[PDB]
Amino acid sequence: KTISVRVTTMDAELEFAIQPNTTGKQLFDQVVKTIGLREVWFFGLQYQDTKGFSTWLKLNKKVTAQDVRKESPLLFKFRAKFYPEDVSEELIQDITQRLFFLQVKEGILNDDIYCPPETAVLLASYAVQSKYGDFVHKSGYLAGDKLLPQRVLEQHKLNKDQWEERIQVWHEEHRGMLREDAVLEYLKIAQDLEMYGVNYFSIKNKKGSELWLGVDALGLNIYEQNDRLTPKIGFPWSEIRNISFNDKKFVIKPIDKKAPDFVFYAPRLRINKRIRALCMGNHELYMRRRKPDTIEVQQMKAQAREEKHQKQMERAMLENEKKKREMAEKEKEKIE
Repeated sequence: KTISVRVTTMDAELEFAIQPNTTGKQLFDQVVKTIGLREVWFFGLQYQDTKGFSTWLKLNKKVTAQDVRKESPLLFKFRAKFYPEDVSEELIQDITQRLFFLQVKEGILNDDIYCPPETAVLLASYAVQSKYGDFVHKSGYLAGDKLLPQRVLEQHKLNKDQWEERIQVWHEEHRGMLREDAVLEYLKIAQDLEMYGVNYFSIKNKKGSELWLGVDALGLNIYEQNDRLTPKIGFPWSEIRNISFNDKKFVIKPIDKKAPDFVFYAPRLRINKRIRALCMGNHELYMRRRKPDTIEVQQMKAQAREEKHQKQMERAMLENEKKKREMAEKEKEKIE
């Protein structure tokens, strides 16, 4: 009757049972409802199709109707398909910031997002303040954690302990900072990386030259094969009139009627379709951002501002009572 389904978020292993007629939308809604997520626009469910490829689940189509790998349970990954332009301004809920922080942290540690050594150490200390809190405390406490990318550890011949000492220094500066604030500070720094939130695809021009295509929140970018940090030519969403898609081929059409069209090719149709989905999705988010916030969004932001300010003042009063009780304790004891 039912199909057992596993849905792994960055920090949850959710088990569900779908009906044979369950749509991807029904499954998605249950996932976000269970984790208590409102900002769904950035997210989607990934799966390995029977051919071995990473695929986004189509929500307006039965889960059973797609090329879901024939295993028990069905394995899906809940992850962020789209990135914001600014984490501070667009990642309102703590659940959203934590799920983006863990996915970005994963990408940094796997060498997928280039991060320089000094920045990697700074990032690691924020991950530490979030896990370990304030910090007697502990010695060799960071030995069992994955804290830096492998190219950082490779390039720098620092023994394991020297890295933890270098991060421990940064971790002691952080003392006082909330776990929630460490998560936002990680995202603030991580979002300035060149590879952050960029979807790379291997393309060829009309000549047949091998290039890279980046699809990000602010537009499109063309990279040389030997360099994915610096785009050779960039296309902001504000300058793209449209992108024409036709079987492995895509044409970036400019808003400047004097500017030329740009023709590129995907090696397979799977890749071209993937490009179109991320182009359409990112430009729609971009469109939303140019138009002022929904009253729903303005209120959600105000709600979060009220909650954070209440927590800040609640903590400021506990600290003030510590000084008052201590002050009275000394005022009484002086007597004799």
